[PDB]
Amino acid sequence: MTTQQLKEKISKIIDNFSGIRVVFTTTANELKLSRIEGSALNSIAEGFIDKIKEDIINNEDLTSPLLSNFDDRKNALFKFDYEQYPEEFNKITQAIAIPPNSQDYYNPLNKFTDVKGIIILISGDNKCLALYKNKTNLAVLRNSRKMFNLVPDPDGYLKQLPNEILRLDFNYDLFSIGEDFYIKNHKTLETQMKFHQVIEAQAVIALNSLRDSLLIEDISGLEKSSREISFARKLAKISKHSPVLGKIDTKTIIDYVSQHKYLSAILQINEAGDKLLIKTKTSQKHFIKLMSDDYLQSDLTKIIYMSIAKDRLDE
Amino acid sequence: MTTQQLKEKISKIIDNFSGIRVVFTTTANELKLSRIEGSALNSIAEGFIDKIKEDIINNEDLTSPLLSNFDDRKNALFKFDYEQYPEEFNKITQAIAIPPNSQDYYNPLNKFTDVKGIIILISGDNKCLALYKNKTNLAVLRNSRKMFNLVPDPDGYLKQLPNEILRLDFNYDLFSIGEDFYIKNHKTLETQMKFHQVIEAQAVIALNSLRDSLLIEDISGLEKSSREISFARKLAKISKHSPVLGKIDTKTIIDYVSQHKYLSAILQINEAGDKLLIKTKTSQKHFIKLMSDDYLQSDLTKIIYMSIAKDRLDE
Amino acid sequence: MQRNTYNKVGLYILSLAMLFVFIIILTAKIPFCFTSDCSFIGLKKLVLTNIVPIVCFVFFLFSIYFYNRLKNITKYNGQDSVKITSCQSESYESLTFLATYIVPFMGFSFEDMQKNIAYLLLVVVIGIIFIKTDKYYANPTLALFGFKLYRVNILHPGSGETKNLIAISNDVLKVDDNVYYSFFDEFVFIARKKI
Repeated sequence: MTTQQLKEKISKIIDNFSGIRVVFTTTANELKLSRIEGSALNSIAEGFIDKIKEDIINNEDLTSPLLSNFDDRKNALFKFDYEQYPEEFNKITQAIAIPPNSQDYYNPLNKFTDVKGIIILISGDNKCLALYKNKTNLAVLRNSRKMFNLVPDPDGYLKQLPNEILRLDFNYDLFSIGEDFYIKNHKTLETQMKFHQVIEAQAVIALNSLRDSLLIEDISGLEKSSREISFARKLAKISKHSPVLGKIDTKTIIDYVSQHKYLSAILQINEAGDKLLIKTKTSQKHFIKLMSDDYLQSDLTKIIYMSIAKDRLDE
Repeated sequence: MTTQQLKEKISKIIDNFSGIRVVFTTTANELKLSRIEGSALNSIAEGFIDKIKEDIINNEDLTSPLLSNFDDRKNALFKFDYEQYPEEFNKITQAIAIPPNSQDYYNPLNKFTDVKGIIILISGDNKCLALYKNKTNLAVLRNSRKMFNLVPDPDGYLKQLPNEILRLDFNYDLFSIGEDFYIKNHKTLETQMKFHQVIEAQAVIALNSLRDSLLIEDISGLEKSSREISFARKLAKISKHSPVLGKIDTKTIIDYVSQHKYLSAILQINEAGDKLLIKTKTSQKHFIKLMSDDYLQSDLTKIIYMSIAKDRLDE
Repeated sequence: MQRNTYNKVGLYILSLAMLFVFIIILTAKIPFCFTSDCSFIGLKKLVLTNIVPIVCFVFFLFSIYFYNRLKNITKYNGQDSVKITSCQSESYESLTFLATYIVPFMGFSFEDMQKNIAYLLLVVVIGIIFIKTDKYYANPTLALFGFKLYRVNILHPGSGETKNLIAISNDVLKVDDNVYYSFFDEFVFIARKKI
């Protein structure tokens, strides 16, 4: 699955647009079809295909790696590769198979409090592209107070009238075509899908592999640092895609730390020279970015660089 | 070159929080203060404090590179090092120094159509930080239906009723602290406040320097590709921080594309062996990424990587 | 003109509520008799013998409405703070509004209607001079309800300092006693004393 194939699929979907429908997932985990009207469907669909075209079609700098090779980079749709599928993944794969004559409708008396997920189903090239987004904390809109009797008040305040009306903004979190998933907003993946247990499991698996590598005297700072998900995503990246763990022996990494111009100053070596000392959070993140193979030296100007975002060219 | 100064400044701003003021800017380029309700303003202050805590205070992966060093990384605040301040930045620095007894309050009879951007003046410990936002044409938030004949109305007819309510989300596009500007969303720069002219002039200067360097044979394809602003930004980053243009000679660049594994396949040499044959768009973007030193090689693993985002260490 | 003048006229009508209460207490010819032969004379002559309590009653509801608008000017905004550099109490400028401008009205005899036209003209003339007199923050009705009128010199964290402002507040103030503003005009703001 390459980026150009996904671009061609999205272009064929958009250039042969046929239909549009909106699905809701509530807190009791059922799919209910909404009653959103046709002119509003046309406006929302035009804006959403505009967002897709600015995000996929007219975007000329898309790369699509996996979430196990995660790094903090913009303008990229991370393809799902993990084995365990969350429950909302099952809900959206049921949602693309919902028949057009389904009578499971949405009750409008729920005050939009039960609904926690919105589904945009665009249709093209006999395909149903699914966009899943959530509901935020209403992202509150403001109304000028036209409440003397009907229509005057050029002195009133801006205050929140409805406090229940859903927004449906021009933003999506994840999108799926076929059995292929891509995630743009990973924050709602981590907190709302409750994915942080899986990332913590990969983190303690990578910590056990670090203990098997015989490289660290004490992982207590790494243990108390792995509870935050920011260290845990890089721990999962170390667990899966690191070319240092399980491939390079301990003495080579210690020797390369020893003659390095910046790693020798912070990541100190112990008295016996058999392991590497790590206690501070600066040394913690430096060990994380060292094991992730990011201290990379130029072959032309011989300048060492910190690569936040890297991609393999030969694969 | 570090991020600790802004982190300490935002710690003093938020930890000694004093007050918040909402100032609207107008399409006729003048500032009108607003009439936000106090409970809703307290909610806005709490949410913006929470967002600036989740992005600056509680964040650990936050880097602050230069805007001239534009790369495609996330969690990055770009420092405004350019020599020309646009109009809205001057309006922000005017809006900081508005005296509190000012009486040019906004008129809500204008129905929120003349407002272009929303400025939020979060203040703390005798300093004022100004966040900025763009009114994104109501981002087409659909609304529910409350039919006149009854109060619950059990019939789904959800349409956007007023079309004049203000959105005011919790995502800020740029901000200012002290006498310095930091930038989050560069699409706000390019589309709203028209920053692309200076970038196109810098791309013109880059093309002049590329003509004078005599590395390329035909520059007309690059001059055609310079029209796109997504290419003009990286031509500007070539014009400012290319580490191999003007500091090393052309012959070692020809050797470096000659005996490279990937770059010999696409970036072709001419028959005279002095100028490159770069005509296609893939060869064009490979030429640009080679000017940014993105074909970047490892030392411990000795693996060549495609460095999308990189920095010159020095933490 | 207009809006600023209307705000100052509203503050002046708020300043006169105790006068309307005093006139209603003073010259209401209500037959307060518990006797059995004290039948109702009728609504018409009860209205006609109590003309100036009726007029002062209508003006009392106008003062109540302008107090409601003065509370509406502090309902909406007021989520920003300043620092006070020079606080000098000026609550006594409220009380001299009482004993010179409301006290001598009760010495008059509100019996003949020509004299009442003269006193109404005096109220109107005092109001016209009192709008532009730069001491329009004087108030018996506001200073009755716990509010104190101070002369402060606030200092903003980002804009600078402004001199000679008048602060209507609920609690006692001093130097370095940060407050929230709810600015009414370019002269008078309602403080709240952020603790």
